Amino acid sequence: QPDPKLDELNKVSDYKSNKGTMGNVMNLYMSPPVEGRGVINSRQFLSHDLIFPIEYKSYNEVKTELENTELANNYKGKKVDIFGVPYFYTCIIPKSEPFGGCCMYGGLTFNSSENRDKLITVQVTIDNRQSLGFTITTNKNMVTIQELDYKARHWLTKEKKLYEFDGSAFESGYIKFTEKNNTSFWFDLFPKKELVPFVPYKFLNIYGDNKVVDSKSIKMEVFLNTH
Repeated sequence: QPDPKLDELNKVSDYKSNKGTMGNVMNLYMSPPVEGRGVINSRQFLSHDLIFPIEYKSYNEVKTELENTELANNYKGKKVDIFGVPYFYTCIIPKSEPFGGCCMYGGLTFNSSENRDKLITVQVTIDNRQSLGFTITTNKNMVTIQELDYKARHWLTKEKKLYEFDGSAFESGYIKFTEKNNTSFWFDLFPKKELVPFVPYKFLNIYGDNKVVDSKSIKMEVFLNTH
């Protein structure tokens, strides 16, 4: 909050104009997410990040960065589950011994006795005229905003061309979350025109706060504007 005005949202046309490739963002939301159940961090690089012995594609470790040290300590040494959007460009993970790797922001929740999936109906509104909707699922009662956001954008990218290689079927837009206590916040769905080359730690850092909500009550709304 408060809801943004058309003028303050990042523009798709402006990214291409600056020689930016929307495909970099498309790849983040179309590629599989890091997913793990019941794991404990093996070590740390910085005091506000945690390295996990979790496998992702050809990687055997994953480093997730948290907004600050206090947030990190809350999960450190504890058995947790992981769900996040990974990146490799600019990802630096020093070996435990004495380089390249897989990185991400937040995405942590505490591991418990797995138990019925929850379905969430994501509300989509285009140019305040057309209404659409789809559903996403998670087994977690307490789920990160990141898990929900990825699943939402993944569907919109695959089904509605939210992100294309050189643009979008839209010009601007944002996703809004509203919790049970009526509090809300949003995310601009597109990259700042200044982000060229695409630097993942300046786009995905919105997940560093590792915000966690109740999947059974959370509300999700997407607003998109055509050209």
